Amino acid sequence: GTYCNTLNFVRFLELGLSVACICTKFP
Amino acid sequence: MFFMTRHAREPRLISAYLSDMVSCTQPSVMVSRITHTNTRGRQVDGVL
Repeated sequence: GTYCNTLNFVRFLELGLSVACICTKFP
Repeated sequence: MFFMTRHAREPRLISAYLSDMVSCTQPSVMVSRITHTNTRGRQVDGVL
């Protein structure tokens, strides 16, 4: 009936700060 | 020391104090199935 939320993760490109820079992947 | 007595005239400093007070404690981490609600559907956060 009552639980505990653990590990509130977060991504980067959903943050909002990802409009001042153009991030890109490279192997 | 005394909000409601000294600043009894300005009604905005009191509201600022209340906002600072409610936004001062770390929210507890407990998800539950059946909790308190309002008519529309918003859940209650704290007690004063």
